[PDB]
Amino acid sequence: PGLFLTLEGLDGSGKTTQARRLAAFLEAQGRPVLLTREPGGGLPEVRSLLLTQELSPEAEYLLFSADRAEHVRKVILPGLAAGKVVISDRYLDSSLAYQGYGRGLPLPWLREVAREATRGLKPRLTFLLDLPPEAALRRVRGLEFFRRVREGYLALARAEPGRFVVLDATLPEEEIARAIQAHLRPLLP
Amino acid sequence: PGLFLTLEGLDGSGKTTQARRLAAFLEAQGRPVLLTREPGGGLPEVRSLLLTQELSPEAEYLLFSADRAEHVRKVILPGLAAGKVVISDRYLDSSLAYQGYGRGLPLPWLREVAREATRGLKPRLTFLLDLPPEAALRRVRRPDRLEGLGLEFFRRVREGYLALARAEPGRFVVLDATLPEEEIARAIQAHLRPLLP
Ligand SMILES: Nc1ncnc2c1ncn2[C@@H]1O[C@H](COP(=O)(O)OP(=O)(O)OP(=O)(O)O)[C@@H](O)[C@H]1O
Ligand SMILES: [Cl-]
Ligand SMILES: [Cl-]
Ligand SMILES: [Cl-]
Ligand SMILES: [Cl-]
Ligand SMILES: [Cl-]
Ligand SMILES: [Mg+2]
Ligand SMILES: [Mg+2]
Ligand SMILES: [Mg+2]
Repeated sequence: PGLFLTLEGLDGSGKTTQARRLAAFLEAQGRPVLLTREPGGGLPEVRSLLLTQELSPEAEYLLFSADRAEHVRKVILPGLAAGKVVISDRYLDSSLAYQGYGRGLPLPWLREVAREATRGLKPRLTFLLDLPPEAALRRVRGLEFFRRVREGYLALARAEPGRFVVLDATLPEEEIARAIQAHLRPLLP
Repeated sequence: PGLFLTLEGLDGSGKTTQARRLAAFLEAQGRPVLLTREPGGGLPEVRSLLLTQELSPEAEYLLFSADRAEHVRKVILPGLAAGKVVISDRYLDSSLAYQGYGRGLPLPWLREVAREATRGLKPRLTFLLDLPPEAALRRVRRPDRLEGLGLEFFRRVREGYLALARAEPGRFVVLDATLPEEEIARAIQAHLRPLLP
């Protein structure tokens, strides 16, 4: 039993908003739900090292992967074992987009590290809230970096189009929330 | 038991090619398959009746519905009951796009008629092979039932499909039909991986 779902996208794309909308929707149907996030979901103390004095991208990813390893084993898998819909605000795909396409780290190395960290656990669906960097920076707070990240997410979507549900994040919140519920309707329970 | 899949788009979009390709893939993996199509899957002779002097759109839809009524009861539902993957080249969305948005018949009437014709049966997934109608028209000639229709007809049909996709985004899997044939076959395969099983 259980159903693992993730929300993905740039900063200010609406991940947390749609994650909370989905949680409350499933909760209103009386379904068990575990809303979680990355980083912090497995090892909460890793979030302090995110805001650390000029941390290298390789070390940053390995901290993410340590947290994600603990997140999978002690929170997500038990949640799935208990029949919950586990929704994670960010997952592996965040690291692949930001570290791989954004910062430039080799993808085979990232996937090699992730293979044992994640225990092979892929989301059943991943909802990619896609919008341009210019719109993303207006929502949340160089644009060349976020352009590579955006293209990375689409490259990952192109590689796994069954898993990735690509949605226009500039659409209204209701229209996006209604669409996410439509993609999940047949998967429940 | 069973899994009901449909493919949609303009003729020349590649939905026929991909429908045939999907069936061979499932046959190759030892999965029972029923490849079918509309118009003709229920009542073959309806294809001939669609070529009539100056057939009205109301009669035309009702011929499609009579055909589809029989297609659901005689072919699809028996197929699904037996555990088969039923692949239909065109289903109800074709009538909605071509006779609704194209010819201009009211959508509420079409959906009310379809409710008993289809027995409420919706496919688990519908693969829409989307492309511009100018691109579709250049690839293959239109079927004889659609003879003497301008570019603006097929634009309304193209946009009608996309409107249906917005209303049912879970069911519809919209694909770019200007991509390579292998890439579209790979994408259709990937969407069906967790459903087959
Ligand atoms: N569909 C929408 N249309 C317009 N604005 C939206 C929409 N969805 C969310 N927002 C707004 O955009 C901002 C970003 O939302 P949210 O924090 O959920 O994105 P996020 O991806 O979680 O950001 P971060 O990655 O920084 O945590 C918020 O102020 C929110 O109100
Ligand atoms: Cl996939
Ligand atoms: Cl075709
Ligand atoms: Cl339908
Ligand atoms: Cl072309
Ligand atoms: Cl839907
Ligand atoms: Mg957030
Ligand atoms: Mg990372
Ligand atoms: Mg789609």
